[PDB]
Amino acid sequence: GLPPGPLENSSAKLVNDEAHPWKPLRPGDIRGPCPGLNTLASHGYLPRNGVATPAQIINAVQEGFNFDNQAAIFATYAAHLVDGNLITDLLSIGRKTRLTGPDPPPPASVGGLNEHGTFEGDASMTRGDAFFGNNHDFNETLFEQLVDYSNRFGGGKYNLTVAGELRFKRIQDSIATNPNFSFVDFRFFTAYGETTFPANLFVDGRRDDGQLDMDAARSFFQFSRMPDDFFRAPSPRSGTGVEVVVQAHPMQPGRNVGKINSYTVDPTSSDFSTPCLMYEKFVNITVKSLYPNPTVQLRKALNTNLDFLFQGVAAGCTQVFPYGR
Ligand code: HEM
Ligand SMILES: *[C@@H]1O[C@H](CO)[C@@H](O)[C@H](O)[C@H]1NC(C)=O
Ligand SMILES: *[C@@H]1O[C@H](CO)[C@@H](O)[C@H](O)[C@H]1NC(C)=O
Ligand SMILES: *[C@@H]1O[C@H](CO)[C@@H](O)[C@H](O)[C@H]1NC(C)=O
Ligand SMILES: *[C@@H]1O[C@H](CO)[C@@H](O)[C@H](O)[C@H]1NC(C)=O
Ligand SMILES: *[C@@H]1O[C@H](CO)[C@@H](O)[C@H](O)[C@H]1NC(C)=O
Ligand SMILES: [Cl-]
Ligand SMILES: [Mg+2]
Repeated sequence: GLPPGPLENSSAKLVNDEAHPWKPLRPGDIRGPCPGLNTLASHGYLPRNGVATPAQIINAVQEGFNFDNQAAIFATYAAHLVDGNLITDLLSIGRKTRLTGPDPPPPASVGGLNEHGTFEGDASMTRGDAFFGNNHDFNETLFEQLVDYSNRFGGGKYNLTVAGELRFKRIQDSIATNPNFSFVDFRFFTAYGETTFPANLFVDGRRDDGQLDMDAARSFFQFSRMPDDFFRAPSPRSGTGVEVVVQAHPMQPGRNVGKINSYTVDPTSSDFSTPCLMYEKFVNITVKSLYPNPTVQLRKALNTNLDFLFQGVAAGCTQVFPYGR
């Protein structure tokens, strides 16, 4: 199917409703590193087993949280290109699963959102770096640090000021302890945007005040559960206020170089001054390296999904064509 369009009616409304009750996980149900998608699956906005099509994902993030259409399209097709099965049109929101169907040849992994270094990456707020053994499960110690930062910088609530301080703390902790820490290109962008999402999308839409309480935060981050009577945001949004987060502690993209405390700036990386380069490298390097010489049906599926990806790219960038026109 085609990428869904924007919501026809984007008002705040009850999304924890009779048709979308929270249910616990059944054996085989998949949850991953994204509390948004996890919550949508656990309320039946997505299939409850955590395997979905790109169209299902885009519809769910819009309907359940009022995620904006362009952001939804870019994120979903990016994730699907690197982590999903392009023939079956299925993506796991967590671990690799036989439920996404017969795999393409190596080097494509079809690893789901749990695949480290494609979409998922280091210095997540409530998930540990892959180097430490688990990049997807809720981590209580890290959440308690989020609570502490909310107490210190947000009067007990999570807001953009808290995001700015916590984003930097997690980067500095990974620099100090993860000798494989990578913070370039696609991850450099998503790591900043994601810190705004709890303030923009987990705050009840009747308030929309950017101040997320810790009971709601835990419900989403740990239990994939909307608060009782949760209303979605009152208009479409994703990363608004990311400038506040960056401004708090501006960083350059880089990586540790096989040792702790060796953060080395990467001049080949995109940064916020070159957003089109982030798109071009994602396609020319990341996607192309997974599918260097695709067969007929895969080449077609790649080109279709790459066209959809480009719909999510901000105006002013030129589309690139790794497999011709
Ligand atoms: C539109 C499709 C979406 C996809 C494919 C997606 C995928 C992901 C992935 C792979 C991560 C892991 C990045 C990392 O920390 O390593 C992530 C993080 C995150 N996503 Fe999503 N996401 C989407 C939409 C949303 C929405 C709508 C929300 C909120 C309603 C949300 C909230 C978050 C948050 C808070 C994190 C950071 C978790 C943390 O650092 O502890 N995402 N997302
Ligand atoms: C849009 O949705 C809101 C909340 O569900 C509702 O009050 C309003 O009547 C809707 N608008 C239309 C034109 O149906
Ligand atoms: C280490 O970093 C490289 C990229 O620099 C990545 O491919 C690899 O998966 C990382 N592994 C872990 C466990 O962090
Ligand atoms: C959670 O994160 C902490 C702090 O980085 C880490 O020491 C711990 O091993 C992680 N995992 C669990 C299961 O607590
Ligand atoms: C975060 O909350 C604190 C305490 O209420 C406040 O000083 C700060 O201005 C807030 N920041 C935002 C962006 O709301
Ligand atoms: C991506 O590849 C296209 C040719 O298909 C080229 O014009 C463009 O400059 C490349 N961009 C990067 C960042 O490599
Ligand atoms: Cl929209
Ligand atoms: Mg991560």
